[PDB]
Amino acid sequence: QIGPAALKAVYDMARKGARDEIQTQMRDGGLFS
Amino acid sequence: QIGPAALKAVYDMARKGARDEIQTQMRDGGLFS
Amino acid sequence: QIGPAALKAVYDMARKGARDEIQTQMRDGGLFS
Amino acid sequence: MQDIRQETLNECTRAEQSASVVLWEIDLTEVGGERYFFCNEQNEKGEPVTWQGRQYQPYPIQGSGFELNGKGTSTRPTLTVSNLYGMVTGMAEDMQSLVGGTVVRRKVYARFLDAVNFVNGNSYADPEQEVISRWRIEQCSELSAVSASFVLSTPTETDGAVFPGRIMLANTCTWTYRGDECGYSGPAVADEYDQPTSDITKDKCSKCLSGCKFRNNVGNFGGFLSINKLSQ
Amino acid sequence: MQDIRQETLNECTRAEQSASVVLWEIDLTEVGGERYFFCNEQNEKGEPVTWQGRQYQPYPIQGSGFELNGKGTSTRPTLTVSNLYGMVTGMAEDMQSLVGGTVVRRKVYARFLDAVNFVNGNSYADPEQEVISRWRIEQCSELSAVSASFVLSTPTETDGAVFPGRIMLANTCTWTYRGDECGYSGPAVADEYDQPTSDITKDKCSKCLSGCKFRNNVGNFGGFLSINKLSQ
Amino acid sequence: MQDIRQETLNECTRAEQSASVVLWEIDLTEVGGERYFFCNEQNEKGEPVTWQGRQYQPYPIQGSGFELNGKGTSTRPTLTVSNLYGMVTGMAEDMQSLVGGTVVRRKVYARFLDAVNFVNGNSYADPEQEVISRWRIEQCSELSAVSASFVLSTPTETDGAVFPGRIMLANTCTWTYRGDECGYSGPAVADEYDQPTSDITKDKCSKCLSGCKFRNNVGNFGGFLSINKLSQ
Amino acid sequence: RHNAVEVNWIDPNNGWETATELVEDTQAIARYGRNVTKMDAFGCTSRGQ
Amino acid sequence: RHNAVEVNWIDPNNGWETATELVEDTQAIARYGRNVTKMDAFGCTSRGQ
Amino acid sequence: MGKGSSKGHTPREAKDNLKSTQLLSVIDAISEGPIEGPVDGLKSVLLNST
Amino acid sequence: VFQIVLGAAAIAGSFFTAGATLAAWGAAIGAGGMTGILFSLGASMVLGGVAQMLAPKARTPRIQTTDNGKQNTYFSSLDNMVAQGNVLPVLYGEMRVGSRVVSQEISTADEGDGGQVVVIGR
Amino acid sequence: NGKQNTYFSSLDNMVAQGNVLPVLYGEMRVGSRVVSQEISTADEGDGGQVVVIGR
Amino acid sequence: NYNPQTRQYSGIWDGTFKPAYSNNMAWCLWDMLTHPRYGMGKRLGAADVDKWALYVIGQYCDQSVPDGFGGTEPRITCNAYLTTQRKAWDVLSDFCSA
Ligand code: SF4
Ligand code: SF4
Ligand code: SF4
Repeated sequence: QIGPAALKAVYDMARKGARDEIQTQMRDGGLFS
Repeated sequence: QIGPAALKAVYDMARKGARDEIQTQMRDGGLFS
Repeated sequence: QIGPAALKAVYDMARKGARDEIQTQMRDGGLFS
Repeated sequence: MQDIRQETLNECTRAEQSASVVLWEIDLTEVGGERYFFCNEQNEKGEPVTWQGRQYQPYPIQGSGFELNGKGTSTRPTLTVSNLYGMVTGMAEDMQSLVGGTVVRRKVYARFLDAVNFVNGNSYADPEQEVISRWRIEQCSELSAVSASFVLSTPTETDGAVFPGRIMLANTCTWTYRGDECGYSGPAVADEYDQPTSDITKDKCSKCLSGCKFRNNVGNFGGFLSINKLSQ
Repeated sequence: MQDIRQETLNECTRAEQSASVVLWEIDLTEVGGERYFFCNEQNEKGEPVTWQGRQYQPYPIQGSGFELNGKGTSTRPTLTVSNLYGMVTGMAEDMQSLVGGTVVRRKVYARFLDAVNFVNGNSYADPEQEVISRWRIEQCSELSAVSASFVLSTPTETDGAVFPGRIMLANTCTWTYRGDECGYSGPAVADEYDQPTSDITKDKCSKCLSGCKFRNNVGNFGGFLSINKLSQ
Repeated sequence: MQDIRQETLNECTRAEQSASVVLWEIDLTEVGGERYFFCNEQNEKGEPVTWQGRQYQPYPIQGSGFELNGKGTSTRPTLTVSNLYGMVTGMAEDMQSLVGGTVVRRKVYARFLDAVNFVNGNSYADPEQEVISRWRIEQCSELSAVSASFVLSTPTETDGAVFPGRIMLANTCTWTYRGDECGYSGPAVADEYDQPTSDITKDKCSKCLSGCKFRNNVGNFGGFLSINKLSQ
Repeated sequence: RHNAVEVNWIDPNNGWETATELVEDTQAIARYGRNVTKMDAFGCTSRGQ
Repeated sequence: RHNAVEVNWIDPNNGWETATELVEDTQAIARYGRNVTKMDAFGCTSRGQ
Repeated sequence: MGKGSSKGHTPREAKDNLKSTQLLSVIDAISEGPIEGPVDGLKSVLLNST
Repeated sequence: VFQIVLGAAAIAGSFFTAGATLAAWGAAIGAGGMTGILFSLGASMVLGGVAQMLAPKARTPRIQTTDNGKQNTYFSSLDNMVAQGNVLPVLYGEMRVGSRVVSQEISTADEGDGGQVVVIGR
Repeated sequence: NGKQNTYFSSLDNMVAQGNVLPVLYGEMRVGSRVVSQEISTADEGDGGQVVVIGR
Repeated sequence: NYNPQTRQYSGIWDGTFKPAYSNNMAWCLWDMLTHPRYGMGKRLGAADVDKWALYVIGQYCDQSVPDGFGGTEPRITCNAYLTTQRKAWDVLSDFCSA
């Protein structure tokens, strides 16, 4: 795995994780993020 | 590193990082996320 | 890629992505995170 | 401590245990469909798995996110199934994307399965040995030419609900037509546009005062015909 | 559907198509600068690319994040350029980090480029074939010894704006000096410290009532000289 | 600019420098414990490192997250230590998980360490060369059969504090018993249940008005014995 | 998939005050349970709007 | 690890208004500094509760 | 004095010299569904604060 | 071949990820049956306090400066509130309550109470 | 209506139950937290000996 | 088998609810969860909420504890007046926190 192409993929997956986690924290109990 | 198993692990680490950061931002200065 | 060194790098990339995302969601439409 | 039999706890503590199969059931009766029984595996004779006398057809299906937790969001499982040959697609265009259906999940040790599934028979078969869970379908998250994914939710899920619910209104009825609170049982009178009809399939209340008067039900009107002037 | 010609539509549907070049233009005229034209590539003769009679100089430049969406945040593209030899640096120290400039991006199929760019000439050269987009520079995000990065934004971007904007004040004028609402056109009278001056370059209203009186403009005063006592 | 000596500044700028050792001290005196001195390394003679005449025992320990920043959250460092042989465990069950302890870090160039640590001696030893930092323990984040982790924090950390703090109450005293504001110094009278006692170890105020009356301290009562009726 | 809505408009007839208008789809309430929302009709001053 | 709590209940004796009851643990206030919270006892109308 | 219905009716003082009497007729809305009712009776109807 | 299960030191510094060294897991990448990155919920679940893991910690209404210093709750009301688009309410045992005024009409009363005998003035 | 409030002033007499007392830092014209309020009948006379009820 | 006036249970319950006025906060929560008219009874419904858990909870909440004024008092009680429409999660969390 080359560093250049892997780091951007990791960053984009992390941003998608932030999407999903904020949206799921706006649910009932959660934290409202 | 196979792509299938690596992407799920990276996504779960991203979700954990989002949890940790959102909870960190609810501190004094922070951003209240 | 060794697991030890890679997991921390992934975690830190995830934290940085969460920072960028929380900051970009406080923009006009966004969701205010 | 789940109400699970002693044989299951005997099998759980063994060093070398039998395979733990999971059988899924999709129940769309309450939404207008049938009950489908699925298992990810066949049996040793290449046939759908027979459990408690019911045949669970072979079909690729597996779930994740199953947990029991109270602190935080209500747990939302996820069920992934195969959409090859357009089966789920057919149900999605038919049963409003299966939304509102009931997913029942059974965990059963293969040791306790019916003797039919095995060539030599199962002297240890015990159809009472199972662990059951129920969930609802909240959203068909993905549906492609390859597979389908469903988000499950606990049947309680107090997400969009509010309390108290009944709302004060003027010139509108909050009761359900011909419901217990409405209390109406008369013949067809008019539709939702207050047009006089004698057809039972076109008989709905307009929810306005005139609609109530058409049925002589004004005493049961759900609105409050004074509050419009006190709020000025 | 974008206002794009039929030749581009014909070229888009072909199996084997020519290269799609992107030409960038930086316009700092509205902020006090010139217009620069860039392309990531030269042409076959080793010269800056000639499009519609204009020479776009060779320089490493590439954009990303270009999309058309309505739901959510207004899209913020990004433009990465080379800062070897300190060119962008020179602009940043000169043009307030290029903030407020206009970035124009053109997509052109190489088949439609001017015949100058090719050794054998271009029979299909058609200077009307292009797809144009405009953006503004919001922040020079990075500027190192190697490269520079700019954040782009749509020209609307209602981020820091409020509505309504005009504010009720006492002892201060919200009008723009010598503007249409202010309506002043007289000679130089005083500076922002109410000191009498006859110099046109040192003539600015103090925005207080005395500054307005200096110009006999109290009828056009932007403030309200009664509201300070009613708010007590 | 930190109050650090000129020898350390001379050593920092050298191309080839000595090792920079970090010595840790855990002070639990203010929570009821002793002081433990730790270093991740031994010296060349296989003995605990002698610095300024104090022996820092060998033990695996290292910290991270140390920074000096003002914008944002107050920095929370972390300290990871070895929990083999159940040492930290023994302290955690003893000293309320070390919560409230003081962690002192010292950065020292090995060039300035005492001559004891070296076989040939250190003619350059200078016990005044050190960089000190203090932190508090906030939570023992992890404690397993292998290691332990602690979340340090700055001693200020205005996280759960409020201002102003004193609260107006009726039928309750907000003063500290026998404190300066309470000003009481009499003999044992009663316990927190207003039961008369002559025992000094069972003498605590009930914080109610009757408890104050038991000690003839009603002048110093921290409550306000009129506000209950004005709030109706 | 909401089935009941409470729209807040301003009546110019009774008095220039906020009136709530309830819109329901009883056919869909028999299908997706009953999901209710509140909306503020921005320029509405007429019951029909 | 909070050591002081202010509970908001409703007194039915003085008048049906909100009264604040302060609960402290002076032993713990000598250990973990002093951490205070505010709580709303949902059904409480009695000082003891 | 009942469950599900009540009448109250403390009497009005007889007038001295003619005159009209203004009347204040109100209807309140409390709770939902069947309720137990007043704690005591007419002693649990505080007109202003009495 | 193992369960890794990231703890709290591994996520806080690349310290004990190299402790277990994850050599077998890393060289084996993983498998379908066994899942990595378990991320034990020790510290995260207890951030708000232990008492939050046992009770949901009911909230309190937003403080309004308009009330001088009066404290309001979410389970009482001594005021006659407007009764349009406002939900009726719910009362659970005892309590002294306000109301949602359905009607209010000031008019002229009519002489007499019941029976037959009526005297206008005496 | 349109009155703007700050976090460092108060000109009203607020309720003094569960409210924290306050804090004032130099000068300023202040409201208060009413601790007591009692309307009663005053007693004739101010001091000394001589008192006249009415004249 | 529960008499709300004396707050005393007779014996085994076997279900079979009864329409009586009680201050037992557990059954106030039960009514909040499973009432079709105004509560959460249309969604959810009965057989989804553990009634025996609420039974034991109510028995626990009915125990006698020192009053603080020399008497005795039930452990936990109702007397809420919910007037503002909050989310069902909010009301459920308040009931499960009391
Ligand atoms: S208006 Fe009358 S008839 Fe129509 S639904 Fe309401 S109560 Fe029933
Ligand atoms: S104060 Fe008078 S002269 Fe000055 S800007 Fe305003 S309107 Fe113009
Ligand atoms: S009530 Fe009186 S004796 Fe007790 S702590 Fe307060 S001031 Fe001291």
